[PDB]
Amino acid sequence: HKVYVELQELVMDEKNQELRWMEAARWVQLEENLGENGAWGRPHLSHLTFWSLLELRRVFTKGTVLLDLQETSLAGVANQLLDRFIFEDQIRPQDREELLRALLLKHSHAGELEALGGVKPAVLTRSGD
Amino acid sequence: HVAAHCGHHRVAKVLLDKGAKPNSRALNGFTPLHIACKKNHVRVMELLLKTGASIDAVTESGLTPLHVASFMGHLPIVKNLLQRGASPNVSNVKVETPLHMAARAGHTEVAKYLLQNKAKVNAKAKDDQTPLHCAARIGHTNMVKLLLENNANPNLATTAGHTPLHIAAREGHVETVLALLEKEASQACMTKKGFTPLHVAAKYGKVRVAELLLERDAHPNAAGKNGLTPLHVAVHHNNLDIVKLLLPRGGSPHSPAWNGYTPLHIAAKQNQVEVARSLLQYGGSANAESVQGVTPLHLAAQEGHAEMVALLLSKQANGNLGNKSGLTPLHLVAQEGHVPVADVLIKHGVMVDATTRMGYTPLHVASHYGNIKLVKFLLQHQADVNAKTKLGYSPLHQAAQQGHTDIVTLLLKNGASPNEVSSDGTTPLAIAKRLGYISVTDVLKVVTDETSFVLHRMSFPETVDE
Repeated sequence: HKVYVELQELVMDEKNQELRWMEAARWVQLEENLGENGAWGRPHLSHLTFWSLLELRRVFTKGTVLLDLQETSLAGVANQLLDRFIFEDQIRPQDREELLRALLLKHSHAGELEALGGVKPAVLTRSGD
Repeated sequence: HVAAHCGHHRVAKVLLDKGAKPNSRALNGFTPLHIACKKNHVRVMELLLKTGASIDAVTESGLTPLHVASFMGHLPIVKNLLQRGASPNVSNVKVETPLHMAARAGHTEVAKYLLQNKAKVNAKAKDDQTPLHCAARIGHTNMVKLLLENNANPNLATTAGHTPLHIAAREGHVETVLALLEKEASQACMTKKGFTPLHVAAKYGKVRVAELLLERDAHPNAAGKNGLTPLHVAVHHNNLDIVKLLLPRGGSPHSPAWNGYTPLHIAAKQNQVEVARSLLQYGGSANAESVQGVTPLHLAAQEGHAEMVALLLSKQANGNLGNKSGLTPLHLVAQEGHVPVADVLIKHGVMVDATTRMGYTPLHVASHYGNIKLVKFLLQHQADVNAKTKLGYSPLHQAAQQGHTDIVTLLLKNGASPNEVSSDGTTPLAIAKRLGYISVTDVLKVVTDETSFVLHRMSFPETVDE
């Protein structure tokens, strides 16, 4: 009846140059977000943006959909989905070795970040840096 | 005894009716009934029992004739002895029934015959081994199914914590595990040491059973008292063929032990190639904090093998990372004195004059080690020869406390000042003297100027704990 939705992005730490997964917000009937402090703001209604809606529709018209797959863990689903993206020719096969690393990193929560020092957005390259 | 060993009932009749004693025993403690039970003579056994040789009897080893008949594989002797009055419930000097003594070899028909009459298959041996435990070491398939006919539980385990699943994986009989799967043995079977069914497969390299273990949909995440996973036990004694397939089978990427130990640095410690490649693909981070704070990069650099300095570049990490002590990769390289690794590292762009938390530099540390090579290389790296510690200690004081006159001479030759007083008032000469090092004192005292003060604290570099 009421569900929980989580969102994680690929960012870098102020401690050392690296890449890792950090959550950004949480959804139980409302949006809750956190800043650089590591503290979550008071829940509120979520407000969308124009380009967000346009590109969600655009990519969803041409999105691969896999329903009721028999797996047990993220690694297997990742392998199967990248095989699916190869299958429908959505990505080149010479990309999989990086993409596989891209989706296999430590998914850590807010409590370590104060020891980590904070994160900022960064972009993947072809090299892996 | 010789009549029952050579199978002659004709002279046995004469020896009985003329005069004899069935109770007479040899050095083993064996009755003639025992010998007849061993050598499968039936008419001699019938004559002896018609005389009145006792069914119950104790050899000096501790066996019974039922135990001998079970261990020798003789069907008609078992038939006659169990018809004419016997007890399967009997204990030896090690508590063992003839069911345990039969399932030690797996004679099928004696097992059916003993099970037909009243014998408790749910039983404990001397170490409390069920007959499933002794049957697991055989590799015999339908012998298991006959015990499961009288529903011996796989829940039952010995004192040591071993289960019939544990012994079946120990000996590695795969069809035995196929028979066991339908019996639904739990996958939470944990000994006192915390072992899993995956752990013995990781140790002994019995790996065909991995698909069998996933037939019941095994979960790799499993930690005992020491928090160890099948991957840590697999890397401790490497059988890589299982791990390469476990990694797509939902492997645990960054699980630490109770020591906070990741598989990365234990993989590096015993140098090998393919493990690093697989962990890298599956997300292995060499920056994980231990309880000390040491990273897999640092523990890899302590051993400093040839191929590690190649692969570690692909991994992205802080080139020099301090510990609680402040130990930087350079520190470890100086500790082990690996010139190759130190070279690779300098090429990577590490800090030449890195200092510890107390104020020790890689020169100080190298002088304590006494490695002249670790001082020439460092000279090439341009590390200052007069770096003083936070307590006034210089590479001279340090070479004097270590007693490495060679290193002290190499430092002095390269312009190192010998007249630097530490926070305790002792120069390199003062030290060399107080330590009774003469070979060193000869050079140091002349190079050093008169001691800054009239006056014994030494100087040892920090090191990571076990």
